[PDB]
Amino acid sequence: CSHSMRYFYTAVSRPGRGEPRFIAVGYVDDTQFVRFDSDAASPRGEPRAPWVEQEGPEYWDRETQKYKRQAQADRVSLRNLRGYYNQSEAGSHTLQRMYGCDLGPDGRLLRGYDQSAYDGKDYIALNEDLRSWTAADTAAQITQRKWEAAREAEQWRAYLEGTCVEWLRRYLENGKETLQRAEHPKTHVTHHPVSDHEATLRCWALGFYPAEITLTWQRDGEDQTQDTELVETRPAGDGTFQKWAAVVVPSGEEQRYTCHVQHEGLPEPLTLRWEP
Amino acid sequence: CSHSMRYFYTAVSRPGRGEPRFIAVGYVDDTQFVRFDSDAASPRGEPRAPWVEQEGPEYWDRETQKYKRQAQADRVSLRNLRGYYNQSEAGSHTLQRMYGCDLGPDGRLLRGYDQSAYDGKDYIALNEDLRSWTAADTAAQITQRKWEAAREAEQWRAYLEGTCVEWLRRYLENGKETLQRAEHPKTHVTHHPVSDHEATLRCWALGFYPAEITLTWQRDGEDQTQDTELVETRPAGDGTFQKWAAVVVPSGEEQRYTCHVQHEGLPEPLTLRWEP
Amino acid sequence: KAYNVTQAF
Amino acid sequence: KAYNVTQAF
Amino acid sequence: MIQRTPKIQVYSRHPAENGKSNFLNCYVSGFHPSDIEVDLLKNGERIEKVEHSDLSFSKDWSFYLLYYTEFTPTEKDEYACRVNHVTLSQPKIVKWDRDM
Amino acid sequence: MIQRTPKIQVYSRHPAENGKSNFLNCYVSGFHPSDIEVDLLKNGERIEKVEHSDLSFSKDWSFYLLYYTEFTPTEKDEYACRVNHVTLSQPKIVKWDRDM
Repeated sequence: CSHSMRYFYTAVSRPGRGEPRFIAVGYVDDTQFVRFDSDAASPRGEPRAPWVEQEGPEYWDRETQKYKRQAQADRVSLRNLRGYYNQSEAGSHTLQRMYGCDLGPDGRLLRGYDQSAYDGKDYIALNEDLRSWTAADTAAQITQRKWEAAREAEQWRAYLEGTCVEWLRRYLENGKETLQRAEHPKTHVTHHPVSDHEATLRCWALGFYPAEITLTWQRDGEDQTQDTELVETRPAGDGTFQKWAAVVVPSGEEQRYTCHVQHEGLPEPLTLRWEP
Repeated sequence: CSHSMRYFYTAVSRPGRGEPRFIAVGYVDDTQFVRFDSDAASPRGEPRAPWVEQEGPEYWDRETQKYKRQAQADRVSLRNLRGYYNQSEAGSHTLQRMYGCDLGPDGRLLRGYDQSAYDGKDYIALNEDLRSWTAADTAAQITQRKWEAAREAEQWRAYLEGTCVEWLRRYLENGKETLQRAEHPKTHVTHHPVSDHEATLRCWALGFYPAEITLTWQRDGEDQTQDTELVETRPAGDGTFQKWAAVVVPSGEEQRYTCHVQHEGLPEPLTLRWEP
Repeated sequence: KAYNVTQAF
Repeated sequence: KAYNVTQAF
Repeated sequence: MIQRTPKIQVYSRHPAENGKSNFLNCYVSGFHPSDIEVDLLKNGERIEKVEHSDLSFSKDWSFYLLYYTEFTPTEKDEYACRVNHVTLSQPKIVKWDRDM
Repeated sequence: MIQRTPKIQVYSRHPAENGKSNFLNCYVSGFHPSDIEVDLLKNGERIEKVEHSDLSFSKDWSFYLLYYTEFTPTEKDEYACRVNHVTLSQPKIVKWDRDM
């Protein structure tokens, strides 16, 4: 139903060791389609999904030119930011920007993003109305005043409501086989004796797309949370994701425990037990 | 069903500014019952819940003596840790320990904890079998070798299987009115125009205990996750907790959205809508 | 399709 | 009821 | 060495109604190291005799504290929380919003 | 300035079966700043020609990377991931366990 196109820019200064590195990656939902790395042997915008490989050399040359200009712009930004904070010339600093457009459950523009962090902390963000800004401190209000004179929110509203959703829809169509067909999790439950009277039950979800998923444990149909561990959802490397949830249980009560799986690719939520 | 007694120790060195500060707090489930602060005007183990206020002066003098001895022990530990890492004399460092006993859904010992962090990172932890250790690095293996010679896991197994569960059960009985009677959330939904065609729905849960809760949004009974925000569960200050979940929606579709609340104090999960 | 070069901070 | 003074690290 | 900046939430113990006594809360969490400065502000000015919870921490070892004071909200009195920490170049102010 | 230590997960792309080709993964996430050293180990020794994903980050601004290499698991070959970062005093090794 809902879909997103999201870009992630990272600029890292390294004084005395060259000019700042700039890396850009772009995604549709949880699938990467483009990268650019100023430190690459031959920096260029590069396809990372098959459904942008037919865009043509003109498209890719234009994305490459944008990234090269963007890297120099982020370098200027890093110099300006160091000045705002009266920071020394020798320290390394990080500038991150995330932006993009979220289509809602109707396939129309629901939310646009344009937010930035400096050295890992919120710096300035375009608000959901796409007309106002949240600035974190006095340095960010310097940036905000410059952007307001440029009608920055207006330009970003234009991109977010136009180019961003237009090309997101194009990518979604060209790759609809892999972007608009959720892949359900493949599940199983494992068992490990912990002691002479307790055991671990681990509920697995593999091979699913998109990454969003919920795994929970129940006992006699009652939620079990105090002694349940969840690992962070992790990429399998083939475009799908993995997760598991483990609970420690008194030995002999395993058959009373149920794992509950919710995922977009399932018709209804899934209930699982251990099969000895 | 399940219950825990958990202790949280923090020792912070401050070279050139006195000896390290030691703070201990103890909880049953999400309710604090004791504190000790070596920096307090008159350091003493102090009651923080009414259901330990009738333990008597002998009990409180003994807890106070343990904390004073524990503070000096953590100071020794901080000196040993600085040596293991060849760290300078002038830097400040943090030693954290969390330990305690979890009763399972049958009210028997299900898991014991005894884990520690140095400067915010895992250092050494007693494994779930209460017989083996996970050490993070070579410094932590020095600690592990000392503890193994002391039969540390055996002593901790003794406390965790005996004193810890014994006194947890006593506290649970003495305060059963407030510790064993889950308080359901009080809920409501608010509405805020974001733009001339979008609005925010915010689903509120207030006044609930224990802190564990789940809030989710649905549209036509279908999960909405991409554009939903959740704040961290937060203490109200009276022993109860608060949380909310917000979703941005196309204006006119609000009545199609449902907030779903799961909490121990509810007989069944709760379904909510906005009422205009 | 990326934004067409942002303003500096 | 707290643990009865731990070993040093 | 870990350095994590605090998350900040400013809110009331009960839904705010003008003229009804309440408590104003500032919850700071997820930070490391433990030293932190928190003040509650009434109309930009520091409130005295603010109390706070005892230093505790979460499963991921990050610290949290609750700062609180009794107050009776009015139509026009503005409240905020001001936080400083080693991760912050200047004190961070979060304004109280009745529906957050 | 933020400093967060990486979370590390070592795992296979598919459930491991002896003699069946697979991929060995090391997922590092939640760290800041971005410089990080990751190696996959076979029987304690560094695997060459390991590839990795392009640097990206999560909503909370912390970075993540996937390192991976093709391998055919056997009964006795041991695998691990070794990570260094400014937050780590020594390289951190996480061993591959087939059911984690």
